[PDB]
Amino acid sequence: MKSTGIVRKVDELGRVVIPIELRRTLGIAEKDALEIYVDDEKIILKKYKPNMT
Amino acid sequence: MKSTGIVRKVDELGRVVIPIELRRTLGIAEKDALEIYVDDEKIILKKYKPNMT
Repeated sequence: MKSTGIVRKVDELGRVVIPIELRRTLGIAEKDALEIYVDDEKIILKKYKPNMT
Repeated sequence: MKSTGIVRKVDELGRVVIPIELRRTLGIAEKDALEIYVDDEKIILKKYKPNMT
């Protein structure tokens, strides 16, 4: 499990329903955060750094 | 406008609220679709191909 090549809708408020399977791949969650970047034209979602002090 | 290095929550249903600004950058919308992939450990959101026959 990795790249799916799978499209999703951005829902309504601007939240893209990132499939549970994918966020399972990165081991993120809904209450989790994603550190988003963009490579010129494309979006890069990393999982938020789980650094809790 | 491009990479922000900006984190967002995955909401509740599994939809990450991708900031309006970012989707403003890639020319997407909330009714739009995003062709999501993953590079080993990270998520890659491209905007869905606007090819409408």
